[PDB]
Amino acid sequence: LSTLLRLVHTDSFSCNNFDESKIYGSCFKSIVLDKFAIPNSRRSDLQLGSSGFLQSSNYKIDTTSSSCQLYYSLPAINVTINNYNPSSWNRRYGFNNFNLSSHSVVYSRYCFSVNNTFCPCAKPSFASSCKSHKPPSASCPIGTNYRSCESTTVLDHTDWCRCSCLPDPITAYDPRSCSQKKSLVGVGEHCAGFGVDEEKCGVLDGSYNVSCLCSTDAFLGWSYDTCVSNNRCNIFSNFILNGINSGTTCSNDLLQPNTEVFTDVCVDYDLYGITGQGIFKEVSAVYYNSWQ
Amino acid sequence: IVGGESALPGAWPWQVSLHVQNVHVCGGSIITPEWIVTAAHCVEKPLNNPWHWTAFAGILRQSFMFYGAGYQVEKVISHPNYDSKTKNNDIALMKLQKPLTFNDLVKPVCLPNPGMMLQPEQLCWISGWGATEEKGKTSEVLNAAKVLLIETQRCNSRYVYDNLITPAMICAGFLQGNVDSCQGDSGGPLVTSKNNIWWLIGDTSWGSGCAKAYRPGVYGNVMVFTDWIYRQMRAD
Amino acid sequence: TICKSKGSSRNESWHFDKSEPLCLFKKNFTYNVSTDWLYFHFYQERGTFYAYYADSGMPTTFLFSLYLGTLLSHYYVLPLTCNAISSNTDNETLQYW
Ligand SMILES: *[C@@H]1O[C@H](CO)[C@@H](O[C@@H]2O[C@H](CO)[C@@H](O)[C@H](O)[C@H]2NC(C)=O)[C@H](O)[C@H]1NC(C)=O
Ligand SMILES: *[C@@H]1O[C@H](CO)[C@@H](O)[C@H](O)[C@H]1NC(C)=O
Repeated sequence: LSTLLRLVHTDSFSCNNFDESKIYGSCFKSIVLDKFAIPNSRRSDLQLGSSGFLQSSNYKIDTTSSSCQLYYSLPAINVTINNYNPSSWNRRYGFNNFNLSSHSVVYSRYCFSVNNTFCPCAKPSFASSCKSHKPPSASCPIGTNYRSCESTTVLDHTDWCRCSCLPDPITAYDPRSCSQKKSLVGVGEHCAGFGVDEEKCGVLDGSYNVSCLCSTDAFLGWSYDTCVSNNRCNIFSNFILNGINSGTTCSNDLLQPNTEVFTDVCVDYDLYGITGQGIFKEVSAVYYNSWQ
Repeated sequence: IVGGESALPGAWPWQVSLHVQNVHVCGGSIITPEWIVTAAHCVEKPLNNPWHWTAFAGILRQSFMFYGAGYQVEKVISHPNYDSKTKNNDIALMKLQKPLTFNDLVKPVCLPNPGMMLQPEQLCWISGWGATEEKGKTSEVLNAAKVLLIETQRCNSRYVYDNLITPAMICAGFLQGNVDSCQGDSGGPLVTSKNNIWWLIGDTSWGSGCAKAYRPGVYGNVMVFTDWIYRQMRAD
Repeated sequence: TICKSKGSSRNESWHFDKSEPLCLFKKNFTYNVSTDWLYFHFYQERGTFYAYYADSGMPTTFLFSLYLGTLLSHYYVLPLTCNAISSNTDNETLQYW
């Protein structure tokens, strides 16, 4: 660990539920390393315990076990960020790459979880009989649940149709009437997916000949921010242990280094588990094999 | 009224029941023993007649409703600026022959003075004989509940009441639903607690559904018409 | 055990572990694939297990030692299931003495 902190420029290093001094001279059976970039605006949200966006939608650090945190830096001259959305249902209906800018990281602001029956599509026959505020309708693949839209009678209007998830899933008036529900990620998994605006998904007057594709503006709940500071990028890493004083993986710092030999001087040697005393003299040999 | 608790006797001593054809059809509110406030759309033709009506006061239950009630029903007064296709100025005044004697559980509500600085999200009470099912069947006891006043600029959103709210119209209830009025609550008194004094600021006009989401209540703004009410005081 | 080239009907499956358990010694060694024989020496002493191996007809060389603290009792050779070892197509035989 000393060589790791020396070679890689370490800005901060702490450990929760464990002592840093106890790491020197111990053996851990396994170590899990979770690393990701640090946003400049929301860096303070990386504290141990906070109701921030990073801990509630991107990655949460469990405090019920002994772990360690390391904030380090890296020269921003050769830093590239590969963005991806770990959402299945969002990518299924036509999600693509962000392609915003370089040296920028995207953090999710809201997380929504759905079951295996949701579809950002309304019923064509139901949406056709809506002369006022007709929602867009299209066809869904085999097996889903279309948008719940009902036509309610008014004083003079008889074609006023309402739907669910209005106006937006972030500020929905009735969350219980919408299919997608806001969920909080725990420890181990990723974000379920971004928000989906049903008003911007699909086309108008579709005779079951087009899938449910949402525009790029229909996805909400994320923000991009730069990560350049003093021509460098800050990266956070979390080391999770799996056992104390048990495991083949130990610390090499608490061992005996490989010193330099000395000729024509009486020296005490500890060569290959065999101890003794004597003088060393350099000579040319050819009878030494690989294992000998 | 859906999702409301039973009203104990001597709690809302201003519930006046208007019964036509020997059955209660609409409610009302009493401010003075000579005038009763009710809905104007329910008093239209051919029901716009001085006779064929009955006023009941102090009836804590529908079981006691039988032969024998208050004074005779006089002529009805409607706002000339009211319309049928467009809901506007839905206020009606009913006159009685004999004055309403103030009994033990009888207390008229006070008219709202022009200028009160009402809270935007203020808790108010709605009491009457409503329903708790699909359009209901009848109502045998008083049902009362509490609601909130939705903002005018928020209730007329493009998804609920786009261009369907007049300056003399307010919304009471919950946006999520499950608490609202239903069919049969014509003239439901909308009273609020301000400085330990109850004020009547709303009047049931119409609605969509019963205790449903995205469909708040609809009430009339009496404060605009209060002066017109005083006009009736200048008439009789 | 199955063969990589000219695979059999079934698949190689001798252990079921979702994750890698705690191992004590892991290395990789090389040998000449053109040889015709291979020699192995396995034994244990004072709870320490030694290994030796050789390619040609020569005395074996050191491979490794392992400390276990327990006396092992059984060894086994997994049969090879392949579509080429059969004498119908290649006339080859497996030998492990
Ligand atoms: C010893 O060599 C074998 C064969 O090259 C290695 O097994 C491969 O390991 C890689 C990485 O885990 C896998 O992607 C391959 O599928 C494995 N191939 C086979 C045939 O198993 C093994 O990892 C090497 N051992 C060490 C310690 O390096
Ligand atoms: C003895 O001394 C000489 C001269 O100082 C030196 O070169 C030599 O290495 C020494 N030998 C030992 C065994 O110390």
